[PDB]
Amino acid sequence: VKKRVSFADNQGLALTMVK
Amino acid sequence: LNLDSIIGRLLEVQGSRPGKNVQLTENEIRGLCLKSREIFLSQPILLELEAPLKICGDIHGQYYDLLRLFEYGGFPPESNYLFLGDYVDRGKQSLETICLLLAYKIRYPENFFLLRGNHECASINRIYGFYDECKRRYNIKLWKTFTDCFNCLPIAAIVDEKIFCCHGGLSPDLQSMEQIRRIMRPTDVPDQGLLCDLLWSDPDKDVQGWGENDRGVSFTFGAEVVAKFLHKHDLDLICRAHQVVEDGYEFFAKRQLVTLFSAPNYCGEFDNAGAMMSVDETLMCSFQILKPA
Ligand SMILES: [Mn+2]
Ligand SMILES: [Mn+2]
Repeated sequence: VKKRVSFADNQGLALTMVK
Repeated sequence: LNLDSIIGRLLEVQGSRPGKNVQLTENEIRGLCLKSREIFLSQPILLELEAPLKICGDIHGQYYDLLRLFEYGGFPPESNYLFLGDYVDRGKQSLETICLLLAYKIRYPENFFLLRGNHECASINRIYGFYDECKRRYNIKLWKTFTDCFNCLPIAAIVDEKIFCCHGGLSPDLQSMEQIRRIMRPTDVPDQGLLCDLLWSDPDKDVQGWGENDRGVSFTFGAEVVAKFLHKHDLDLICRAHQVVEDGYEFFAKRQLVTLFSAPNYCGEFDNAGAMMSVDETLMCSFQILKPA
């Protein structure tokens, strides 16, 4: 019912999109 | 309100050489300041929001960097957006910035939300350049209308009962969320108290409890303050802006808090980058960073 805040860097995916 | 025409003329300078302005009719803008003001007063002062959305920090009149943001993250309503105050001042194009935001707000009032910053206040934007910009390009009374619109801005938001978003940070007077909801609008920013600290306070690596803020206003707070506040209200993250950061994002207290700044080369006196936290529906947060050469 209540979701949790999970970082992409924390969960195995790149954190940053460059442009 | 002839809205789609206004938004169209505001995006007409995309791709042009930066620095070119957009001057709307004095009445058109005053319409934005009324139609948006009504929408603010209807929606809650403490915004209950649902992911997915994108969160952006200080803009500070840097209008062509703001256009680069939307050009990157998608023009609404392709994405949802939450903004953390500091729309005006410092930059040369505050009027182009604030108008395009207020227009989108009216355009998609359920998929576009603007939060108040410490510069969305007469006594502040009188000093730092939004007042001189209104007097020059238009007149004084339009600035007073802007002020009457800023007074009714929402203060904070909560993304799915887990992420807490305000411009500055925490206040020692804030023990329950009802203290926020009970605040009435329109309202000026008092020099002290809860509402002031939400837009002025700063996270401090060096102090643990509370400490004096070098701004001469509000307080600092430490990594201990963030751990107790997230626990008591069953929260995972605090999202804020208000301070420049090198990468555009900067974590604090073991990724418990994040500082966002969406203005690259902040008033031409920094090498900083602009960032933007993309949050999918599952509350998974990855950043998109703007950067010059
Ligand atoms: Mn600020
Ligand atoms: Mn600021």
